This record gives sequence, structure tokens and C-alpha cells, in this order.
Amino acid sequence: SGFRKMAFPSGKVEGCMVQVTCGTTTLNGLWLDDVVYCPRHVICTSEDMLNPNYEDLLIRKSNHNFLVQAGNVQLRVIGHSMQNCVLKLKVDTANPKTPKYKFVRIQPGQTFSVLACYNGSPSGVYQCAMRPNFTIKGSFLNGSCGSVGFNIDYDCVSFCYMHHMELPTGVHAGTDLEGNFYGPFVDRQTAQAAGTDTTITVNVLAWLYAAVINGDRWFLNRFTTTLNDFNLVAMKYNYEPLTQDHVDILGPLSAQTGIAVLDMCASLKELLQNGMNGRTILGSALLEDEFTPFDVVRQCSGVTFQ
Amino acid sequence: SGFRKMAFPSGKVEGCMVQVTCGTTTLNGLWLDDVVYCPRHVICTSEDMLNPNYEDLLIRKSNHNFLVQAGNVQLRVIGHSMQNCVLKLKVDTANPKTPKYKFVRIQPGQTFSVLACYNGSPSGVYQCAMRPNFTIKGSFLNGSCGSVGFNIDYDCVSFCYMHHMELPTGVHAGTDLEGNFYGPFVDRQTAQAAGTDTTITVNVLAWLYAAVINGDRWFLNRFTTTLNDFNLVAMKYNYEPLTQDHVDILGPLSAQTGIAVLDMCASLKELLQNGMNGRTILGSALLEDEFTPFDVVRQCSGVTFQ
Ligand SMILES: [K+]
Ligand SMILES: [K+]
Repeated sequence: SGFRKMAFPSGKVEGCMVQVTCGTTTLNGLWLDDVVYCPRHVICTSEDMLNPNYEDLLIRKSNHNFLVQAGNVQLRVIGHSMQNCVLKLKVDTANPKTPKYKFVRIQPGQTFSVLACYNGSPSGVYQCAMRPNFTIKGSFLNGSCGSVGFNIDYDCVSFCYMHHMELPTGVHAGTDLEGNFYGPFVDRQTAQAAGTDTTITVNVLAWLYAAVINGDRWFLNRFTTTLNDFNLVAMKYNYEPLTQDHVDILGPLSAQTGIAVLDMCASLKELLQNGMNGRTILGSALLEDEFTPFDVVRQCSGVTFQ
Repeated sequence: SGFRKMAFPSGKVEGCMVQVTCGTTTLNGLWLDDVVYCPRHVICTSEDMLNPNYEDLLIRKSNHNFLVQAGNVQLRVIGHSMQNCVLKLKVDTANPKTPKYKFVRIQPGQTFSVLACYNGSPSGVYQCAMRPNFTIKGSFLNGSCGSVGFNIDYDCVSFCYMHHMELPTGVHAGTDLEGNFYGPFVDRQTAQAAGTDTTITVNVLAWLYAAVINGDRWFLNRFTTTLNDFNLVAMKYNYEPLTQDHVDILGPLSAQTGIAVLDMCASLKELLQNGMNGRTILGSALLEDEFTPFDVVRQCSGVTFQ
């Protein structure tokens, strides 16, 4: 049946993307009801970016400083405010294509779909994980800022990411839709180090379950382990600790397959210690960690969105 | 920066997906204007599937044998015809969300986005390649049939694939939207072997260029090669021949990077012979072959879709 990096359908988000311009900067905004959300660094000039006082930069701004274009339609800005690192432009028109939505702060490990946009227009869609160091390994270019990450549950878009910057290492950083950065990052052009990145253990386990559902059973072994003994081995290979909450979320998959989580953990332990011996799991020679337990179920069970 | 399996935005295709039921079988249909396209095997019972006479099975069908549901709206079937292996159901309502579209027959190695659907509702979107043996390595479950593959150019959806079946090996086969199978496959439950699958060489090269654009240069070596000497090594590793046309299509990327195609070929030759020495290219320990030269440009240049 197969297994792919599978993104949510993008239709609901496509109709919310607009172009926002201020000064010398154009980037993307999210148009929901009569508000457009975008990164507040759009108000900065190059020189402002080095040490911006945003409260003061925004006071000196007027509604007429902001050009918002939805397709070939100018939206008139009739108000502006700042929530943390997000700019909220109140416009004269509610988006008639506003979907059901919420703003959610995700945790490291968790995944989301990215609708990469330039000039308010979608370029493509791909699946991403919030890395344990609060960066994402996206595919983004100049002008991508304001592009959002999202999950869909039924008909409800949960927006969890807005793109703000690329770090020097070529990885990406941003906020929830309430404007709070994931990670120790600030929207200021000043050197800022990403933490060291670790592997998302719960996701590697989820993917091993995916492999079992798709037939691959060679890595299942006769050994077992305790959670603590597993985490001790994990730590040494730069894997995130496995928590009881992780074990619980892997429940549905353990039930579906009949293999218990601690059994799978022992299977992973061996994989970490010995390697794969030039074998592949779901076409991969590396252990893949950008699929959550929910992602595997959704794909392996055929969950749909309406 | 960054490089991902990036799918086209799915919005334009989402609004064309419907549920088609006949007998006890439910699968997906593509609703364009007042026609719904779906696999004709929807008219077969399990017993019919072993040796179907489609002309005769269809004569014995009436419009009222087909239930089409678009969301919670029943579309009334008022006509039916068969074009090769695709069923065309004429319905009472033109799709108000019909996009600009064409039907295109793609070639092996070319890529496309898949909107996996169940019960006329989208589950997810992912990027696919037409394998050299005319199969696709999709992620599809029971009820996925009628799901389509597509590219977008500007505002125009080019439909290139409709899903019909999974082979025993777990790979997938289907038709263009005129109903002609890609490959030597038939919509009959009778043993059908996929040809031996080879690696899409031009795509591996395109991806190596992507890797260079993103920094990775460790695999660039001091050697060069002729096209023929390359193809001799390629053949031995189950790689498709590299043609002059392939060399020409890689031109833009060779220009962008400054590395000539035959130089990159030599870099690949060594990778094939020695392996990767536990190193990775764009996060991968395997050579990836599901990105075309165009795909790399689009993603690395930031092409957008109206
Ligand atoms: K600016
Ligand atoms: K070389």
C-alpha cells in the first residue's frame, strides 16, 4: 500500500494567503475574517532590523503604510496592532473563504503541512516536523515569510506555524499564530544559535509501526526492554527521551499491529546499536523521524478531510 | 534554503473529487464540467473482475446503478459511456469549481502530485514519479481508486494519472484521463508482472545539482567521463540510460551551478561504485530519483501558482 511524506490538502489555506507590503519589504499574510496576520519584521528597514524597537516602529506607522493585496484586489487596512511577533492588520473585508480554524502551539516532534508562498500566491505544499531544537527543516526562499504550517482535523484548520526567518545554517524559525517564537529566537538580525538537534524517538517508533503495517518485520526481534533502559540507550544516540505520554499516543498503533511499544523499543535499540546491515525500512536506509503516530494512522487508515 | 518532496497546492483538484458507487463498490471520481471520470472496474463484482467483458457489463448497467455524491449533494447520473478503461458519467450539474485543465499523458521519469482520496474526500497530497516500468510508488489504500495525479502550470491543472489498482508487490498502476493504462497493465484480476524497475538517472543528476545548490559538495570529484562510459557503468547498477536529450534538459542546472553534466555524471559514477561512506546528500543516504530537472528549478527558484 506504500508510505510517503504526505501533506494535508492545501485548499482551505490557499484561499487565506495574501501579499503584504510595507516600506522595502513584501512577504505573505494570512487573511482570516477581517484580519491579516503576518510577521511584524515587515515594518523594519534593513537598518531597523539590526536593533528594532517594534513598539516605537509601529507607533510611527499608519494604516496607509501597509499594502495588502488578495489576488488583484487591494484590501484597505483600517487598523493595525501587534501581538508578540505577529502583526495584525484589520482590513475592510472579511475573507469569504475563511475556513473553520484555530491557532495551536505545537510541541517539538509534532508535524504539520507547509504551504510555501511568494507574493501571496502558493508555490507548493510539503510535510515538516518541528525539530527538538525548535527549528524546522523547510524549503523556503526569499519572500516565503508569512507562509504557514497547519494540520487539519475534520473541517478545522489548526494553524501552528508562521515562517519568520532562515538561520545561517539554512534551517527555519518562526512563531505560532499568536506571535510567539518556537525556540530561543528573536526577530532581530543578531547572531542566534539553534540548540543541537536530536532525533524524535516517538516518531521513529511510529514509522517502524508503519513499516510493520506495510509488511516489513525483519527488525522485530526476540528481545524486550524497560522504558528506562531504552531511554538510556536512546540518549547515547542523540534521541529524545521516550515519555509515558509518547507510549500512550503510540497505543492505537500498538493495538492495530499487536506489537507493544516496549517491544518496538527493543527492536529500535538493536537498530541503533548494530545498524541496518545495508537493509532498508520503507525504502529508507536511515531511521525516519518526521512522521508522528497520528500521521501514520491517518495515512495507513485513509482518514479524509471535508 | 532546504529541499523537500514538494507537492503542488491541491485546492483546484480538491473541488473536483466526488464519490462514485456502483453495486457494492465505492471509489472516487473526477468531476469536471458535467462529467465524472472514474475507473470502469467500479462496475465489476469480485467474480466479474477475474475475466470482465466491459462492453457487456456496461450494456447491462443503467444510469440509476451509479450513485455520485459531491459532498452531501447527490449528483444524478443522466448518461454513461466508456473511454478505454475510464467510465464517463454525465451528471445533471456542471462542477462550479471546475478549474482550467488539460489531460496530458506523461512519460516515465516525469513527476506529479497525487491527491489521495477515499469516499470522494481528500486524505492527503504527495509527490510521485512515473517509474520506468510505468508503475508508481504511491501511498494508496482500499477505496483510493479514482484518485488523480496532476501538475499545475499557472492556473491550468494538467491531469496525468488516475489510480486503478495495486499490484501484489505493493506498487500502483493506472491510466491517463483518456483511460489508457500506463504500462502493460489491464483492469482484470489476472497475474501481471511489472517490468524490472530502474533508477531515473536524469533525476538523480537533477537532485545532485539540488544538493550542490544547497551546499553539499563532498561528492564532487576530480574525474570526468564520456556519456557512453557513464551509461556502461549505469547499466550495471540498474540505472536508465542517460540520453543527449537528458544532458540538454540538465543544461539550466549545469549553468546555475557551473558544474557540467558529464562532470556530475562522473561524480555519480563514483557514488555508484564506492557508495556514500556513511555520508548523506540532502539528508538522504540513498540516491533520490523522484525529482526532475524542472522540479529542482521550480523549488530552488520559487515558482508560484495562480
Ligand atoms: K520594511
Ligand atoms: K566530477
